[PDB]
Amino acid sequence: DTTITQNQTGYDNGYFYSFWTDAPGTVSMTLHSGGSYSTSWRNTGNFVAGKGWSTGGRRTVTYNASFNPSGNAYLTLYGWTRNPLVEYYIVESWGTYRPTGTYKGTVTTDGGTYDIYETWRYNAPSIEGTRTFQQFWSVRQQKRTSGTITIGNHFDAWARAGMNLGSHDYQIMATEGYQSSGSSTVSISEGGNPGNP
Ligand SMILES: *[C@@H]1O[C@H](CO)[C@@H](O[C@@H]2O[C@H](CO)[C@@H](O[C@@H]3O[C@H](CO[C@H]4O[C@H](CO)[C@@H](O)[C@H](O)[C@@H]4O)[C@@H](O)[C@H](O)[C@@H]3O)[C@H](O)[C@H]2NC(C)=O)[C@H](O)[C@H]1NC(C)=O
Repeated sequence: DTTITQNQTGYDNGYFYSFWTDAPGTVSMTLHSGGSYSTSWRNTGNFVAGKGWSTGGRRTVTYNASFNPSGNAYLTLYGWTRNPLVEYYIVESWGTYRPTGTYKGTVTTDGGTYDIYETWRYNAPSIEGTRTFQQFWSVRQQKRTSGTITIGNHFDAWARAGMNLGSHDYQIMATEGYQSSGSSTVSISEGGNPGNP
C-alpha cells in the first residue's frame, strides 16, 4: 500500500493523497508517517502525486522538501476547482522548464515574488475526465524547497487579474514530472490543528 504505482487517492495519517500517471512502471510514490511522502521516477510520461486535503481552501501551509529533478518537473502547491474547471499551481521550484505564458502580473507573499500566468490545457486528463480547461499559475522568481505558502494571497492575486476559481476540489503539495527523471521527499502541514471545514 505504502508504495503506490497505480492511479490511487486516499487518506494517510490524516492527510489526503493522490497519485496519477499516464506512464505505468515509470514512477512510484511512497507514503510515510505524518504529512510526508516520497517519489522516484525515470524517463516518465506525466504524473502528479502528493499529500494534502480533499477540499482546498485559503490554508496557510508549511512544507520542507528534497527536490531533485533531472529535466522537467515541479515542486508545487497543486489543486482543482469545478464549475469552472480549473487546475492551479503555486510553483516553488522546477527543473529545466519554467512555466510560462500570458503574463498577468505578480504577487508578493511569504518573502518572495511570483509571476502570474494563465494558460489553456487541451483535451487532457482532469478530475472530470478528458477536458480542455484553464490553468492558473503563480511561479516564484527564486526557487526554494522549504517555507510557508499563504494560499489565500495567491487566490486574491489571481482574482484581481480576472482569473476566477470555481468550487474547490483537492489541494496538495505535489511533485509533478514530465518526460524526465528524478526523485523527491516532501513534508507538508497546516498551521495548528483546526481540522477540515
Ligand atoms: C491512470 O489513468 C489514466 C487515465 O487518466 C491512464 O492514462 C492512459 O495511459 C495509457 C498508458 O497506460 C495511455 O495509452 C497510450 O495512449 C497513446 C495515445 O494517447 C493519445 O490518445 C489518448 C486517447 O484516450 C489520449 O488520452 C492521450 O492524451 C493522447 O492524445 C498510444 O499511442 C499508446 O500506444 C498507449 O495506448 C493513454 O493515452 C492514457 N490516457 C490518458 C487519459 O492520458 C493511466 O494508464 C492510468 N495509470 C496507471 C498506472 O494505470
